Amino acid sequence: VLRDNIQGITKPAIRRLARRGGVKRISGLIYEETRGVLKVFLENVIRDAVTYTEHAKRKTVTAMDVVYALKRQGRTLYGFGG
Amino acid sequence: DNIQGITKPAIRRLARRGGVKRISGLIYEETRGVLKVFLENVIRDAVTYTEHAKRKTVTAMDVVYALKRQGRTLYGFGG
Amino acid sequence: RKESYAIYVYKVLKQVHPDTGISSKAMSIMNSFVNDVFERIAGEASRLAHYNKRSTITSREIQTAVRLLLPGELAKHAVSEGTKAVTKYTSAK
Amino acid sequence: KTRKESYAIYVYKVLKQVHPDTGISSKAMSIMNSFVNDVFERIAGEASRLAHYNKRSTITSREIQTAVRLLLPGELAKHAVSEGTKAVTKYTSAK
Amino acid sequence: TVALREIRRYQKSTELLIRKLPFQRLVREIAQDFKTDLRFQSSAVMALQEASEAYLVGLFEDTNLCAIHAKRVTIMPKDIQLARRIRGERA
Amino acid sequence: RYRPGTVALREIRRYQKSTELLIRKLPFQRLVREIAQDFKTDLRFQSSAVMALQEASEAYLVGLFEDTNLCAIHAKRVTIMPKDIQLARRIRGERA
Amino acid sequence: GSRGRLRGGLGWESSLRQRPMPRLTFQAGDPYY
Amino acid sequence: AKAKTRSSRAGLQFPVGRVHRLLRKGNYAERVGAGAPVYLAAVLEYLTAEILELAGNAARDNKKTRIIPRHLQLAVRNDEELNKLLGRVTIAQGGVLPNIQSVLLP
Amino acid sequence: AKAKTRSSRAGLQFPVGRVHRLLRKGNYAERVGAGAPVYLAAVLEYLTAEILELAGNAARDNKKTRIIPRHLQLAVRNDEELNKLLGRVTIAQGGVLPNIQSVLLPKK
DNA sequence: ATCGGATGTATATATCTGACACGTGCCTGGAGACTAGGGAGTAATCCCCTTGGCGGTTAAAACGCGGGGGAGAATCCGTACGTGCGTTTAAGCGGTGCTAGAGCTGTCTACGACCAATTGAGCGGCCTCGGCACCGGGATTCTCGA
DNA sequence: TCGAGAATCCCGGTGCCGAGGCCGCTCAATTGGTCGTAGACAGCTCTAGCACCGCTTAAACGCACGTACGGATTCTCCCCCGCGTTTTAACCGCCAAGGGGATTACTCCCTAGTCTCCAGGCACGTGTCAGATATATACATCCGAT
Repeated sequence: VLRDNIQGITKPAIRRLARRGGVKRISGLIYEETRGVLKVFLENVIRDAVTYTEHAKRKTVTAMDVVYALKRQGRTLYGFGG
Repeated sequence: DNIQGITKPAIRRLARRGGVKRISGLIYEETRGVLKVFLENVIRDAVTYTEHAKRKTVTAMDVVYALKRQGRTLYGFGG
Repeated sequence: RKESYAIYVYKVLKQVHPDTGISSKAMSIMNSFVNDVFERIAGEASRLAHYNKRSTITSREIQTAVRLLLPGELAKHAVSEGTKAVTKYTSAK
Repeated sequence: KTRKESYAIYVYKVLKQVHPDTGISSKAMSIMNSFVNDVFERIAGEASRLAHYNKRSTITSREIQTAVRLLLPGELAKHAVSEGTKAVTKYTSAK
Repeated sequence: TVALREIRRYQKSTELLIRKLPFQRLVREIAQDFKTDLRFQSSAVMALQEASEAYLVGLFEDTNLCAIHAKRVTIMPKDIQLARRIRGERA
Repeated sequence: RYRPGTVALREIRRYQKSTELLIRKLPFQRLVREIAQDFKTDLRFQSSAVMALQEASEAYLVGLFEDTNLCAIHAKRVTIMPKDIQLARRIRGERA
Repeated sequence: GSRGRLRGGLGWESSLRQRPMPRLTFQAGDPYY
Repeated sequence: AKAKTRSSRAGLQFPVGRVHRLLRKGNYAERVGAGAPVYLAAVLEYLTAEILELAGNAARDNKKTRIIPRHLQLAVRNDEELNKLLGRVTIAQGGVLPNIQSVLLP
Repeated sequence: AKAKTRSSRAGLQFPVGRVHRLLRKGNYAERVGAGAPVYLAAVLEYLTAEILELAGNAARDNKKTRIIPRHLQLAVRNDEELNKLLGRVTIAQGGVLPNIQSVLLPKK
């Protein structure tokens, strides 16, 4: 139903994210690494969130599921309840 | 003194177990500083746990709990 | 009905900065912070009580948990504030 | 001379099941005792938090199953879920 | 020069840096790979985005430190992998 | 006479094969007592407490040296320097 | 399937995972020029 | 008359009865003392006041009379004690601290 | 009377009754179901069997008939998932895995 | 080191809107008053295990010397990255419509807490034999100069 | 490539001390039965998540030029390694004293429960002003020509 959406994370967006981090010069191979790293991070968090959702016998993923999934892994997030 | 009892050959052996081949001459002072900071951090919590229980003796379980609460769980002394 | 710490945070803000407001997003951040610290301290106090085979959480467990969690000068000032509150509370009734 | 409990005899039974001609020392058994205690506490705490999130007051096999899924890595989680389900099915048909 | 100007400009502000709709599509794809016929609250996707940008920015700071240690100004994949290994995410 | 670096590799293998403790026990015990002197005076220690502290310290230092070695190699060197320790502790999440 | 060969009437062979994944080690300064 | 709150006797702003209820209903221990909710509420109020006045200073240096998440981020990340306490916490819409490494400057 | 243990009904080796008591006294929830201790004991037994099987293999490799903590460390650290589960755990008297970076080793 | 000078930056004022701050019901959660029972403080006793000392052995630590190989600089080459311009694309905003499905209320049973009687499982104490540690002699195997 | 020679591996012999069983015996788990309420389930409502269409305009994309940064090579010198001598303090065995850690029996006071009552703190409305945006201007800054 959906495919190659990882190419929707464009090169200028990665450049902006690097600039906020203070990076002055960037190689040409960074973009593939960044896409892989982001995909792995998203997989872990989304798996935890869907487990939390399916325990409550719901069908929509709520913000609290994401908040709990992030808290569980040591990525505590403020500003969406909790 | 008593931080100079962590001799140069001992630090050299600890580096060898970690897979190091060549050691600069200024490593030993840094290692002593790092070790002292780590020990103060753990011993403060161990003594806090001791004082809460109205004891004057530091037991193994105080050390185990103090290490556990810093995310450094240790197996072998827990019983 | 859903409860929060909003009005107490606003009262403290009017105490320290008499002419400053706060937006709603920052109020949500502050509410989350208060809940987080509450859970941390209460859990550590529960662990202390279970270690020594007791069945009650007293102000002494809370004091020790505060000394275990908060770093540096924060622990000292928080201990002073809490001790003052407890002695004032026992003074009246 | 006061009763203190540990998981030694059960660990030894499992060991005789897996390797019929192998022993174990005192310190290794101490390590194993600590490991079992640690894992028990992790799973039980996660189940407690799960029950409190959804506003329940009971810990069931469902809570333990979800906590096992959350805690253990993938293939370990799959096999552990299989073992627990098999054990509960076998228990609930026996009197 | 323009690089330093961009650094200052993006370190002074607080908006998000990735377009929302492609990120939403990627999130839906991964969740599809986990469970079929799922729905999302909008704030769930917003929380996922906030966490993801925070993670990537901190990782890039670590990468910059690693590159400067090796006497370079260009960040390379080897720096990212070293930072992730020392952080403990890889091994 | 062996060439420089051979006995280093022999010692690496030998100390990665064994499981004993590498710091002398008595100086470590004295250091622990002197450090604990500040927080509370006239304390007592169970022997197993000091052994636990020693085990934790050895493990911490060995892992730190592994990260330091990686940082040193990354800069195209084989000699470890204090700045490698500093970088490892900063990225690991301890310097700041 | 040759990991464990006893559990009651059954064995510990069908239960334990047969191909566990070995842990891979990071190598810095890859000598791959 | 006969309606003086427990917070009023303790001289606090945070609620003592509510914290006592949360301690009692949170499954922390079998019994809860009398000074525990008081002491906890005092500590929480102290921490809140500390962070709020730092944030208000950050707001006046920006010539604004309201506090936004960026101000909370700036207050927390500039202080070492609070940065140790909240070292693994993300604040939404907060950004980062303006820092550039010295080898990058011309 | 005392007829049959619960671990015999579930076909386990770990104690179902002791786990039930430990759950009921650990301040985890107000009530505890009937299948929770069974499920938990099964999981604990599975994990123990896994670790002990790997450690017994490591001990047999060294011409020994008795497991010591070194064998436990060798078993845990040589497995991806077990090393991920015990990633922040120290095993006393365990040592490290032998490994040397390839750059340091001489070639040819 | 010193000027054009073109560009991007921090300086006013106008206006306009939506979010914050305050004011009113009300209802449910907290305070007052009182009773009952067990958790915890306290004194007393036992004895274990921690601190301290002494003498001998010997292995580890400290010191000096020589040399080699590894860190550091200095120089040169080329190619990959940054900057800017013109063209193509798709995100974002506004509006319309349509259900899934979350959230709540009312019933009812099946399931877990609880208590008393019964009894076998697991823990502490005592013995013993075999697995492992240590030592000595003999084949292999790896470094290294020539 | 090849032999000194130093280090590593293998076999056999001796002994000791801790892992594995055996046996009492208490106390925690099992049986059986009672009772009360926590979830499961069914129905109902109405919110918000999903799908589609249209338009605009800012961001993404492709390409060309040139420079500055990464990498490779070479040279020097100094500092760390390997090895032999001399010194020192750690380790071990033995002995002796006493300070706290456990354990037990008593006693009381601090904390659950139970009713009753009343006010604090959520929802719901509503007004006005702080902050954003536009518009024009002044001043720093950076690059090229000297």
